[PDB]
Amino acid sequence: CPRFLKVKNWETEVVLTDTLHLKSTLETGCTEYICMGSIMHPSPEDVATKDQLFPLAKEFIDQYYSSIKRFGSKAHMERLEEVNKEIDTTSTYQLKDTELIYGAKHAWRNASRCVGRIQWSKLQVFDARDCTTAHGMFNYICNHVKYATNKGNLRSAITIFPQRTDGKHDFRVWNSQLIRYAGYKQPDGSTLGDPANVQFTEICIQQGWKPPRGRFDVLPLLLQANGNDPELFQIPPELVLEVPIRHPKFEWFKDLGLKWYGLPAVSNMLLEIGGLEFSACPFSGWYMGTEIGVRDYCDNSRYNILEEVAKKMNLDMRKTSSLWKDQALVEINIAVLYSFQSDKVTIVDHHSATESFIKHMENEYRCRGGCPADWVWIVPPMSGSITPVFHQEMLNYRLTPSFEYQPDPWNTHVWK
Amino acid sequence: RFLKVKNWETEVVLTDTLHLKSTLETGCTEYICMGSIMHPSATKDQLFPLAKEFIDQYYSSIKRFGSKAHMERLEEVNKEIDTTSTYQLKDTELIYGAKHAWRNASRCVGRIQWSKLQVFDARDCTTAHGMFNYICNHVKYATNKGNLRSAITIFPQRTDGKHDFRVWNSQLIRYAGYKQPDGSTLGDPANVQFTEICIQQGWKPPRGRFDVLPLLLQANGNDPELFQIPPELVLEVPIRHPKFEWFKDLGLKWYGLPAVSNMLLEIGGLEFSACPFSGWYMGTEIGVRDYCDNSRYNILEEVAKKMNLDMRKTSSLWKDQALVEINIAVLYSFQSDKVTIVDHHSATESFIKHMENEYRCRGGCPADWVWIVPPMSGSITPVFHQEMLNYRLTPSFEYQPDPWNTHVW
Ligand code: HEM
Ligand code: HEM
Ligand SMILES: CCc1cc(CNC)cc(OCc2ccc3ccc(N)nc3c2)c1
Ligand SMILES: CCc1cc(CNC)cc(OCc2ccc3ccc(N)nc3c2)c1
Ligand SMILES: C[C@H](O)[C@H](O)[C@H]1CNc2nc(N)[nH]c(=O)c2N1
Ligand SMILES: C[C@H](O)[C@H](O)[C@H]1CNc2nc(N)[nH]c(=O)c2N1
Ligand SMILES: [Zn+2]
Repeated sequence: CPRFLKVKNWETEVVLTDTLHLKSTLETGCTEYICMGSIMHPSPEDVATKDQLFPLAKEFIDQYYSSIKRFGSKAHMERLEEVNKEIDTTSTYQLKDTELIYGAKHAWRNASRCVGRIQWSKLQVFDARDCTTAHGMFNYICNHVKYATNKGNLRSAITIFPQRTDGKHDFRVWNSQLIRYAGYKQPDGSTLGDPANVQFTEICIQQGWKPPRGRFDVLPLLLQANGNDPELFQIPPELVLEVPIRHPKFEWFKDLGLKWYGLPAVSNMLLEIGGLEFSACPFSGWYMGTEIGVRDYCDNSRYNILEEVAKKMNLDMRKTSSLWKDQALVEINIAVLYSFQSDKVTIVDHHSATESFIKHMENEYRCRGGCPADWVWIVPPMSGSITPVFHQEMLNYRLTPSFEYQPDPWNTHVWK
Repeated sequence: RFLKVKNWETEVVLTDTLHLKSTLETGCTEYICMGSIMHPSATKDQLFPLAKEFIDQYYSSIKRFGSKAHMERLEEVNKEIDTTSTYQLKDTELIYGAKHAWRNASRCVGRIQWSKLQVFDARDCTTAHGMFNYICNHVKYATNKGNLRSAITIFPQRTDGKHDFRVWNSQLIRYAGYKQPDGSTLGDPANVQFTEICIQQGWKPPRGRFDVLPLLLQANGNDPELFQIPPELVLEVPIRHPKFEWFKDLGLKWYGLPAVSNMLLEIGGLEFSACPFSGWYMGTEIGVRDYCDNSRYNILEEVAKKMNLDMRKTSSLWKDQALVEINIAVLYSFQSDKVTIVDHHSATESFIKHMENEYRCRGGCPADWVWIVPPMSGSITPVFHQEMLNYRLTPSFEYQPDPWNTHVW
């Protein structure tokens, strides 16, 4: 690799130099002969060995004391030694509260696919490593939801449960997000609610959940503690902020009966810190409008409302080149933004978000020597080229600590 | 190893074997992806193997791989490189190579058309007057009174590098751009530099919003020369809107024929520094990028004003609304004037079908998601949800430096 990699913005001519890539840790999937930049997941029940864990821990510890300007200090060398003794006698080790907080914040700072990272340092970290039961997990998650929601003034947060040990005692949240709507396949092949969540719903129903079988039913939490069978809990409905979707100009838009929930809370990723694995680490921010307005609502295999909206807009839907789809899409996204703002629930539009991300990325290049970014994900799902990120060259690479994908728990769980 | 790509909307999974045949680098490494970098990073000795590879895949394409004809061709090519340090492509080879440069263009969403390409062989050309003749004929043929036909014109190959043929225009047809005293730009800001060179070389500029630039043509490494395309060969479309009657009062128009003239065609180790090619427009090329890029004609604000939209807050999505209307106008204008054009829904749709074709008949299809996905309405087109492998096959179209940066007068 070269020491200096340069990226250009083609709209502003601004050029930035990246050195942070030298710190890259794992593989991207690309080679010199092929690029897998548009593959969603470019790639066993066993855990890190002693010898594998030593250098990963030391790497993170080094980076931590380096961040607080105490590199090579007595406390640094002592912490190294303590960590080394712990690994050597227990095959694992425990993070200090400060190290945990630093690690969580940096996994977010390092998330190449996140357009919201200007916020990374303002993450509230809830330490749930004392948790031992699913009831306890439920307590922590509820407290998380209430804090994060803040009566609509959303605050970003992460709750972190005990790290993996032997891989047979994992903590998992089986939900893909803390709050999602149920999806139900009908005998006639149609889907009620959210087609994205049909499989998870069927699992909940199997596990005992009695479904309301409506259009927007909040799923229960399915929580696994210490590798035991997962348990169902209903989130107190008052903890679940929702926004009915209406439109500034089209009075009929409310008649569509759409709503969405305020808190986006991904709960199925793995947080890796210093070689330690936190398989349950629900985190939440707030929405960019297109997440709801374009993807959740207008994806074909989601709520797929474009046609019904375009019909009420009395658009000519017979030719594609009338751009009836594009026209309808804009009005839906206007509605989503308008309804959140009206209800004073935090949300950010794709223009503001991408403009803040360019400012963030620049600052990162200046103060950090780079900012990994996944263009394929950073560019919004509509209006791409009228946002500043479209024209921005980016380098993608993996820094640690990081959020990682992990397989769905029902696929691996040994049922007791 | 065999690689799979998945469409997350349809769950269709295709298997790539074709990438195994690439040899050119993409710019990525195992540790760092550069998929969003616009431009990443001969001798007798080097030339023959490149030639061999091309001849090999040519005779393979006509199911005569290892034939007496094939062997004699290799030998003929070896002898020729020996006695001349280069070689000449057969007419068949030229046409094959040009179609496959298009076929291999990872960033082109229009490649379902790849084998319908009219190839004009201009390798006998010697002077800029000759290039001008060939280019007028190309333009006339490709334009076809609005029923556009894909075409490429191939001028003589690079020899010593001191004698290149170059079309200095980035496209055969483009509008001039002018740096104004007050500081602003009249016409196309993308072409301000090129416009200045034409003016400096003697072109008398109308100084309008849509002045068609002259051809600036360089033959055999000599100073480039100026030519006016006969106006009757330049097909243009006034942009109007099917609902907004005031839209025509914006005085917008564009040309029908998109004809990229600054790329380099490489075939079997040979480099064709002048190879203007044309097809037809996808509406967003004009309606989104040409018209609404901040650094281009930049008309979003004017349109939104006429639509009387609230422009005080960005969350009103006034930009997004205006953008769709401009693109409705562009498609509607071309279609009313019967000038070939494709919308991004239909084009991306075709491209998915084309991928399936290619995976089936060829074992893959190199594709650059960053370029294939349209500059608006990404996820409501099928390509958004389509995983793509990008890799570099040859024959190819490559970037090359602008010749004023290189030329000695
Ligand atoms: C605070 C406001 C935030 C905004 C506006 C935001 C925005 C986004 C958006 C729009 C995406 C793409 C979503 C998609 O297309 O599915 C994303 C991805 C992501 N974000 Fe953020 N985010 C925020 C907070 C956070 C926080 C607090 C974390 C972690 C602590 C985080 C970590 C991630 C990760 C790991 C991804 C990629 C996940 C994947 O690859 O599937 N984000 N973000
Ligand atoms: C026939 C109808 C065609 C359509 C609808 C079409 C469409 C497109 C579009 C929309 C782009 C992106 C351009 C941009 O964003 O600036 C593109 C790129 C490209 N096309 Fe096609 N195209 C067509 C024909 C052709 C032909 C005839 C050739 C060559 C023989 C060709 C070769 C290329 C190449 C090399 C690029 C990428 C240029 C670069 O990397 O900068 N295309 N095409
Ligand atoms: C593969 C698992 C997956 C798929 C998808 C598909 N997106 C439509 C999204 C995934 O995560 C998406 C994500 C992650 C973190 C976020 C934080 C804040 C926010 N507003 N949105 C987020 C959205 C994960
Ligand atoms: C990187 C150099 C470059 C930049 C840009 C900027 N796009 C707005 C476009 C470039 O080529 C753009 C191109 C090439 C071939 C085409 C063939 C047919 C067609 N309709 N459009 C094309 C468009 C090259
Ligand atoms: C930075 C980025 O690579 C650059 O802006 C690209 C993005 N995608 C594109 N896609 C197309 N079709 N055409 C372009 O010019 C670009 N520009
Ligand atoms: C095939 C492609 O990688 C996939 O559809 C990606 C494209 N870009 C995306 N970008 C974001 N922000 N979110 C997504 O889910 C996706 N999906
Ligand atoms: Zn790559």
